[PDB]
Amino acid sequence: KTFTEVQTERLEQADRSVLIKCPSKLNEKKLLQYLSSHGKIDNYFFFENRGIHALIEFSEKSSVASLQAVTGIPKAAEHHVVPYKSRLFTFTLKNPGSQAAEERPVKISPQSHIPVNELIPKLCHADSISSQMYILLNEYQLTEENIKLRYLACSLVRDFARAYFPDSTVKPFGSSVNTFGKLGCDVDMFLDFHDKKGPFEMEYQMKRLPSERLATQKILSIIGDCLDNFGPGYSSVQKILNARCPLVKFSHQPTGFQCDLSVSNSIAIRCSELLYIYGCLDPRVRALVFSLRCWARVHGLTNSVPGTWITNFSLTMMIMFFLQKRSPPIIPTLDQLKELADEKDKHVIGGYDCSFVSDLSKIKPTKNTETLDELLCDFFQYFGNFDFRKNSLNLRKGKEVNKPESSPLYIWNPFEQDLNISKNVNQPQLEKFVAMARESAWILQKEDKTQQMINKEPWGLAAVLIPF
Amino acid sequence: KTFTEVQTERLEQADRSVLIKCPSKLNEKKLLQYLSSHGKIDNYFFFENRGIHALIEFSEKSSVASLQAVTGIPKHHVVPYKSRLFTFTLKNPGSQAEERPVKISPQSHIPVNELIPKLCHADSISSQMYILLNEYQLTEENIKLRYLACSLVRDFARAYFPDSTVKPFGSSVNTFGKLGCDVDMFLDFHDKKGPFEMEYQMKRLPSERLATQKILSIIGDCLDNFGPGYSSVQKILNARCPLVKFSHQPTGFQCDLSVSNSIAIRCSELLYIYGCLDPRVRALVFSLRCWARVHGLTNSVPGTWITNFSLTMMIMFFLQKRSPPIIPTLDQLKELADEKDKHVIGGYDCSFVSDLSKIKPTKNTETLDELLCDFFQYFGNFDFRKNSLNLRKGKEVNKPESSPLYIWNPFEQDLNISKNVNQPQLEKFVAMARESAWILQKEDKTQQMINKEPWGLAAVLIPF
Ligand SMILES: O=c1ccn([C@@H]2O[C@H](COP(=O)(O)OP(=O)(O)OP(=O)(O)O)[C@@H](O)[C@H]2O)c(=O)[nH]1
Ligand SMILES: O=c1ccn([C@@H]2O[C@H](COP(=O)(O)OP(=O)(O)OP(=O)(O)O)[C@@H](O)[C@H]2O)c(=O)[nH]1
Ligand SMILES: [Mg+2]
Ligand SMILES: [Mg+2]
Repeated sequence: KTFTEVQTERLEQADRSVLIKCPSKLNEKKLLQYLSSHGKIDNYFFFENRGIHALIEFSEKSSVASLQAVTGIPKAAEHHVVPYKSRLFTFTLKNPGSQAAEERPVKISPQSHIPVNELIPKLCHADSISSQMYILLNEYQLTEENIKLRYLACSLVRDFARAYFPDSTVKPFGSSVNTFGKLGCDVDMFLDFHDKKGPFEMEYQMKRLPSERLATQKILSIIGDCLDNFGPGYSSVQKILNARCPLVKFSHQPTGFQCDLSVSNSIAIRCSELLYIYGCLDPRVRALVFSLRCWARVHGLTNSVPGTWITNFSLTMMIMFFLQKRSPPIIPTLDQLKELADEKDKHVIGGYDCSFVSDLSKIKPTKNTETLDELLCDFFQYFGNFDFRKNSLNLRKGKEVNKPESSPLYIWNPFEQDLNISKNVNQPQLEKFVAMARESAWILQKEDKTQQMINKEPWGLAAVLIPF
Repeated sequence: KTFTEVQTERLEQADRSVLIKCPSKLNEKKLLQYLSSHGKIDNYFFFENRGIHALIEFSEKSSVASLQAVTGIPKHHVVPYKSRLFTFTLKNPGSQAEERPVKISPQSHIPVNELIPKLCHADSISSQMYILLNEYQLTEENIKLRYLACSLVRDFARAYFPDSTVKPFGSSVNTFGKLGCDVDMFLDFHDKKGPFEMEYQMKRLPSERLATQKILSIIGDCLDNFGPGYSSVQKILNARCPLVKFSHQPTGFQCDLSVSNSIAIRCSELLYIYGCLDPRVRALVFSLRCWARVHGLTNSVPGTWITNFSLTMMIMFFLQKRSPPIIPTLDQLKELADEKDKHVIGGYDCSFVSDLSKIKPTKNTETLDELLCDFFQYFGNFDFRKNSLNLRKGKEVNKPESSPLYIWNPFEQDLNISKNVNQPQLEKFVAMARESAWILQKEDKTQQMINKEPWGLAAVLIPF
């Protein structure tokens, strides 16, 4: 199960999946027994989002065609609609009178996490700090159902682009696939659209595309407008084509996701695969990232809108660096992963060698056994006393090194020669992070966990996940 | 055959047709013998438009697939939309010449100044009008090219809208088209045991109009940026009938794309019938169109000018009023209809016969000589301030409203098709018609021929 194998398997599954707006009065078996007539169904689930929807995953892609064959355009408004046919259906009854089977309630797969205030109680009633972080992890991480929904969303966007770029794919990256995603996070999408004889050389006549950026802007502008007007479920479609990386933001109502669509950047795909590996190598890695993300949000260190704030990605890279520096390391360095690679795993982008192992079995398991109790406090202790003015984080080496340039917080981009991934960060925001980390370390170091439990007060992870 | 039967036959032929940009050095037999390997070829011809192109029409649609199978994408590259526009180059350009010249089917008419000589050398006026008709009317080749253009836009629209069809209307199919006229295209939308009624989830836009505007806006942009051969794409979505204008470079056609309007399809079929009923009808329209252009009565850009369509409707009215009529009234055609020909649109009954055989042939035998002069005589002395043209009744009637020139729209309750026309332009038309009548009535045709001067139709197709 390499990252790339998973992507391909997840996309092929989304390829043969549909969404169905269910009627208020729903008989599960009737619906499935009926749908089974178009072909076998591998998976399905239901979820709540302005009424009940169902994701159905067929075994054959031919089943989707078969279902579409018997699907019609709304009769009452056959002239007041844009007749774009997708895989978003609505299932009403021929004879509403002839409902003829018992009505069971249906199971709702949740697509959002419980809010922070509900979580704090669950954390206090835990036993140790280690358990607290696993509760939080369990409460926040992506479920199987949610993952399928994210891949489906990509597949629906792909179908628009394939109109004129048949070979195109739309693939998710970032949180949605790097194992560090939490429920409610955006779906980041990459559009990837570049993928006998005779006495004549016969060629199709085809319109030539502009220069990369200009092509990107036009392709995304048109896809943006299609989502807007061919819909049906897309709203709040914001074009941000003048950004460094041209972008389209939108909301997808059937699934409920906030989505960001841009043209493929092969570097960002490697970062996502890298984090996947680190995520898959040890469960403490994930448990630690989820807790420290939440911590950063709680104290206002991270924001949703860009600026001088530390970004979740940068913060995630610090956590990886920190884990590279343990005795013994919990995860390997990127150079260690490069040297475990072969010719099959060779990727070279923009000159620089972005190669590393894809098979996890070839990585030797860590000997480290530090508990999350120690690791959380040490994270705060470590970066609370890290000399940021003099040192930078190199994830290739796994070492503190001299800064290539005067910048408050320098984190070496592992896939681009001299690039600081946290270049946005100013001195004030860095100092506020350091102060928060120091306070967090102090609280954990000098608290009575038993006496706080007895008093029904916050303790451990819960004590650091509330304002100071 | 009926107008609808023809459309279907013409579209099916376009369905299994391709365009090929030929190489400069062209061997006809090699190309066809090769292409024949993919299947039998019913028709083909060549034409000039920034180099030589060829329309090839296969007998089987499978031949197009077979040809596409052996076709490649050209070696910031290209939008990989595969259509039926090909480029055949030579593998080895050097070891060729191969050099035998090819026949070019013309896609534009000879200009007015070249035509005047041909008209003077004719015998009668009747022949003049048939020369002009022959020189200007659409050829078979051109028709096929127009239907092909629609078929490609259909293929382009079917990317997002699989069920779509695109069909030409107006000049291109009503029999009154002349070479070089635009291709008007209509985009149309036409295509168990289970207990559920299953329907697509789609946004309900308030009006047909808003849907139309959005569909055409997106298709317009696609043609602009992804469409092969399409350029000069103008969006005119705020017009009465939302519209996208564009130029198609392989064929050379100026095209106008809009959403199907069932009224405009009926007008096209109506004019088809009148065109098919008698050759004098066409001969008369083509000459009077050209006459109107020559004296600046019609313009390409809209305004207060009389439009070719309005002018065509006057000519139809005039022919309804002959003794005996050359063509029937629309009410006569309605009453020859049956349940099969029943069309009711927007409340109003737009029904009429589609089978031409059920119309009794005209007994009229007036020559074009008489008919041309009479047209000018009739409308030269028509009282436009008091009367209006009703093509349903075939009668002069009182005007529903104060408008210089009122021509009743035959398919819509109180609508004047020539409402744009002001008093000055109407008066200039009347004056020109009167002068034209005077010239034809009081000229010596023999003495003008002897003197090598303009006479008859030629005398009225030059400025006064
Ligand atoms: O400086 C950067 C920032 C971001 N990226 C790449 O762009 C991706 C998108 O940036 P995000 O910050 O959205 O990543 P994310 O989805 O993992 O985090 P959250 O939304 O949960 O906050 C990141 O996952 C990273 O791979 C860079 O390569 N360099
Ligand atoms: O008042 C009008 C005007 C136009 N129409 C409808 O719009 C169609 C296209 O409008 P055009 O005026 O372009 O007709 P055309 O293409 O046959 O004429 P040329 O461009 O060759 O001069 C016409 O064929 C008619 O059916 C109306 O129904 N009513
Ligand atoms: Mg994001
Ligand atoms: Mg036209």
